[PDB]
Amino acid sequence: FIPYKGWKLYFSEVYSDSSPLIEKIQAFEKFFTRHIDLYDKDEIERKGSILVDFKELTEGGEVTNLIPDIATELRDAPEKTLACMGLAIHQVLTKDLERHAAELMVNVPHIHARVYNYEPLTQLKNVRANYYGKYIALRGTVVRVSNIKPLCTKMAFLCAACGEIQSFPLPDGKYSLPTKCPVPVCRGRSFTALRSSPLTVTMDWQSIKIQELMSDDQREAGRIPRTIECELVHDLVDSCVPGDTVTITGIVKVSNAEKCMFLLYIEANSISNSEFSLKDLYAIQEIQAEENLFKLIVNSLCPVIFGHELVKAGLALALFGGSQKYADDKNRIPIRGDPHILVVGDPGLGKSQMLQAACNVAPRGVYVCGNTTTTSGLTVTAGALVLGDQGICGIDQFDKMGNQHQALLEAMEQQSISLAKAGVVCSLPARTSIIAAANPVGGHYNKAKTVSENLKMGSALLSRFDLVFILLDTPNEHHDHLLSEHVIAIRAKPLSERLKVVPGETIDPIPHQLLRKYIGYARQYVYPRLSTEAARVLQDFYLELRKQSQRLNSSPITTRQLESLIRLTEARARLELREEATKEDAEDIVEIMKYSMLGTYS
Amino acid sequence: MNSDQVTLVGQVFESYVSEYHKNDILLILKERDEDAHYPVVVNAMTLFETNMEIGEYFNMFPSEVLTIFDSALRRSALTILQSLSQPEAVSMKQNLHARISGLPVCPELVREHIPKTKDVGHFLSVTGTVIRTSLVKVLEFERDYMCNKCKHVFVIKADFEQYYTFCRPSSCPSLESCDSPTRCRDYQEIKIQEQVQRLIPRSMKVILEDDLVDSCKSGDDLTIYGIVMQRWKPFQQDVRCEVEIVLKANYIQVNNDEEVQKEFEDFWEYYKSDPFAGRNVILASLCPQVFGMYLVKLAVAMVLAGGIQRTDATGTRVRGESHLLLVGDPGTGKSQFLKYAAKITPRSVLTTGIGSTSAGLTVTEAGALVLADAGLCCIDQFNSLKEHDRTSIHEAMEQQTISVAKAGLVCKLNTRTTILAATNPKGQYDPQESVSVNIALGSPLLSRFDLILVLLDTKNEDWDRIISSFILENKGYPSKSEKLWSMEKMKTYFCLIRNLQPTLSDVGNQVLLRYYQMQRQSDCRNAARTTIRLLESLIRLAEAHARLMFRDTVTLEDAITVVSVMESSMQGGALLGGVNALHTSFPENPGEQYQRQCELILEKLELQSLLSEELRRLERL
Ligand SMILES: Nc1ncnc2c1ncn2[C@@H]1O[C@H](COP(=O)(O)OP(=O)(O)O)[C@@H](O)[C@H]1O
Ligand SMILES: Nc1ncnc2c1ncn2[C@@H]1O[C@H](COP(=O)(O)OP(=O)(O)O)[C@@H](O)[C@H]1O
Ligand SMILES: [Mg+2]
Ligand SMILES: [Mg+2]
Repeated sequence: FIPYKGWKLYFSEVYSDSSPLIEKIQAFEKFFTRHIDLYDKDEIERKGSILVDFKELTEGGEVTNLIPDIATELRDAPEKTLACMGLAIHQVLTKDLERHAAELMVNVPHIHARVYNYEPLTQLKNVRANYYGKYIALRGTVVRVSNIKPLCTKMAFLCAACGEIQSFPLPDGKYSLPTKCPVPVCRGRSFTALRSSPLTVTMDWQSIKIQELMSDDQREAGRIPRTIECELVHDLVDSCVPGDTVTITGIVKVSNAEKCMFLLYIEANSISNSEFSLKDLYAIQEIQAEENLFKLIVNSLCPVIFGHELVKAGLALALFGGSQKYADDKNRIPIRGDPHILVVGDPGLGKSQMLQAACNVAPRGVYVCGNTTTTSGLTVTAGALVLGDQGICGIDQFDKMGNQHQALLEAMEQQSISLAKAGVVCSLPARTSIIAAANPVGGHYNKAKTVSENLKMGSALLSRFDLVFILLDTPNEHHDHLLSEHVIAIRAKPLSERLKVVPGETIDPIPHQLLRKYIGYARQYVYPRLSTEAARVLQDFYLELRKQSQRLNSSPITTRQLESLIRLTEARARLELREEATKEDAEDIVEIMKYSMLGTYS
Repeated sequence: MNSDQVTLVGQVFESYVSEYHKNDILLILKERDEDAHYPVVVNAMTLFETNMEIGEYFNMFPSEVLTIFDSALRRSALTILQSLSQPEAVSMKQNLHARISGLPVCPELVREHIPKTKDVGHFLSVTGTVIRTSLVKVLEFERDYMCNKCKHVFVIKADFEQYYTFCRPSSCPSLESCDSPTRCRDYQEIKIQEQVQRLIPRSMKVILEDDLVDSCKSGDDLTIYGIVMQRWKPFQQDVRCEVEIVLKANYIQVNNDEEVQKEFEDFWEYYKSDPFAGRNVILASLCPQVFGMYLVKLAVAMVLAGGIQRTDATGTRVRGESHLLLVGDPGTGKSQFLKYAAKITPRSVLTTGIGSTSAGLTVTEAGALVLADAGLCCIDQFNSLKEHDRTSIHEAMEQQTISVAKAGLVCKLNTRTTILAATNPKGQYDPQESVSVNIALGSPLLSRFDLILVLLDTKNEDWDRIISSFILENKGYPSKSEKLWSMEKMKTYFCLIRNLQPTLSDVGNQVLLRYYQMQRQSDCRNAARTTIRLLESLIRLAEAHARLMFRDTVTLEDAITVVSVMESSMQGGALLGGVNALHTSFPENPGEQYQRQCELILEKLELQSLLSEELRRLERL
């Protein structure tokens, strides 16, 4: 007589028309009845899941009209509100199937409820005691995916005296005993296991560990962010891979027997896969609105250091990056789309803070010395290169390495790294934009020698880098006076003068906090490409460069420089937020190139 | 089940086994021993198509069918023994078994992935490798314990689901109200890991029983037709019970479409008048991201073609593969060829070289050469490959077998792999001072490599412009014609021509013999490429060229091609001249060039009696 046939599978209680849940049942069943013609029948029939969006419930429909206490009821009652979804879905599907069959029996299985898009993001560092049995939402990554192992929830028992076996709903995988059995009459007991009947049901299981991101609160303490475990129940699993960005919503429960000493873990209820605020967008449009965007971004990376315009311009070009080419998709053989810059010069010129600032202004960065690391450190043993994926991994004291030189040629060029244990496959991606700074072999670099012997580098590693700036320290008069004035005041046309600041004006720098949010927007919403006009200049430059330097003595010029020029011309299209290649765009990568090339070998 | 159903099923199996399986049962009867074990192999598709009812009754309860078939085999054996004419060299045996095979190709019965929890009681087929192996052990089955308080004995059995334990009975099945080890079997434990080629995969703990013991090996492909069941564990109060998934084996295999063919004969029947057009089309599709460089692209295909192994009777075996090495200035495309060839070949391992330790190049655990059996391992940065390791590969590169007795174990392993190498010419390269001087590699090692191609960058004003336009204009595949070829087509092509076995001829070998005799001393005979191993490779390359053109009979054309290619390989000192590999482009017409090459080759080496026959053949086509 009960309209809901699947009552036994659902809530285990004697059917009485007195519980307050009935009104919610009708409200939810009406809501699902009106909105029924948008769901694929087969997917729900096979894998029980109704991806109900919380925005639709929040839209002020009959769900709130009949009862306004929906958010409070959901938060306070984890299961009572949640299983009403399953009740309504089961009833609506079974009545639809009955109507369809009658027009032209039904044993539909259990359907789970899935509620996602929960707006108040209660992040970690705030769930200690109070958040017990309260529906919340999380956000993090995955690092500890484990194996599978089944478990039982409704395994059956044997009966005493007469027959009428039963299928006691054992709770959360904890063995118990039926001290009473309903049956018709007489005594209970019947304490015997019958783990062969089809009454027993099993389902999968999993365990996931989440490490919460950098977020904010950049404390100097080296305390790792707290980690909380996750548990997948059914129809899930194999939905995650080590390394993601996932949002998880689920009930918070307390484990046992890690003895009244327990820990905290979350049972998952819905999983998503893969954001800037409106104010962030407004700010980036105002930043784009500046009349001279290149000066403001090249003279704000590090304001303490005076001078060295071209090196800072090169660092700014490196920070953005270029485009990735996936030509010939069937085989691809992808080519890297990031530059690599090495700085060599006399000591005392300050080539150790232009890199610290660059590392600071980055979505993901890492700074490592050249003496505390070995081949096992830079490479995989998780090396420094892996941690600097989609970022910069600037290395200091490059020249002093003498044994790890031949350890990164494969990594930086192949755009991937394999296992270091006999090379038995198991490759992992490693995208880096290595920036290195070093000093000559004999301290100060004399001006009357050959370039090759003053660097202690072979022809293989010297050609990989796009730009190798050479800096000199000469005793001028005006420059030293200005530098002394600046360094005491702190304690109280070619592409070289248009960037220099004439005293008598304000060049107020952008805060690094705002500039950090700019690179992230730049690197994932604009894909530049070369234009027909600009390619002619690069081709002409390559043609007179090769024909001139093929007879003289210098580093051999391979086809790598042609690709590097394209990469750097693409680089000067993401700083201004454009997708083109103007003639001036290609002309600006010629003057910079003439600071390690021909313009310098003399 | 119903009473008549099992009777009809048993009748069906006994009729089938009596009609199609007389020879095997006759052989089984005529064996020594009385009660050890004896299996019978029976196909499934034939009996499935014979009667439509057996399949439905089978693939829903795959438990009673095996017992029914065992009973049918027993009654068939009894009937044959009764109707026997030579009751002298025969023996009756009480232990028979069933082993079904030949399952259909339905998608839900040939699943490659381990079931999660949904397949319990379903007959499945899985494939994979072997990792671990247990020891041979003996179980106890049935006890027939002493009778207490009653008379009739009890024949209680064991249970598989409880790790082979015995439950104490108390309710006797006696009619009245009165209610109160010379048996052995076999056992083993094996772990199966899913293959990665057809995909990290997890492991399957398969359990063997009876004759299946001592029938599998660590490191081989397996195919088991077994049932999936669950194993429990003793219950503890207020804890999480543990379960597991296992696979009881019922049969084992030691295994290790005409459309594709019809397309291939269509392709190499259309190109009948011009035979070299097909070869040009084959070579053009190799690494199509690079312009020009005909000779190196032909050499890569020839090396990847392979050869045949020929082992002598008693102990010896000779090499049947080939190896290649490239030298040239940086920025010519060496890494691209290795990367592209690492994908076409079914099994290949990519390693860094100097970044690879001694555990990979040799045995430790499996390294790189042993792990790349019947494949191709690419080698990079050969300049300073840890000289000890660089020299500890002479055994395995030439004898195709490692022979190590480290720590007093005496273990022997097989490794058959074609090695591709590319190293930088340390020091400024010179036209003179042959490779042994520029790269400074030992003469013994600079003899096992078949072809050594040298790449040099020189002064030109045309190739630079062409390559600049190629890079800048992004003109992928300038031949806009839609011939191309897909990567899967190339993979099938190079995975199918490995089955042909060409045979030598008489219009062939004479040319190679005369060439070798002439080259053995012209005026300098180089210094290391004039040993006996030169002719051992001149045959392996000429044979390999014949397997790329869909035939099994070597002719004059293959010999001429291989001689020209290998003569061009030897830089500097030669008998015709040296041509740079990079400055080479696809000819517009290959027939005229082939005719000119044949006319040039067959004059100074006196085989003019064959030139007339060759020109007569070429004219009449
Ligand atoms: N243009 C400059 N303006 C202000 N300070 C400078 C400048 N150039 C160098 N310095 C000073 O030099 C120091 C950096 O030394 P540096 O040259 O990086 O050492 P190394 O040569 O070992 O890398 C800084 O503390 C900085 O105060
Ligand atoms: N013909 C060509 N067409 C296009 N690109 C080429 C060509 N030849 C060389 N290259 C470029 O040169 C690079 C090959 O470098 P390579 O010489 O293999 O390095 P290594 O000397 O370390 O082996 C490739 O990235 C490719 O883009
Ligand atoms: Mg420093
Ligand atoms: Mg290389």
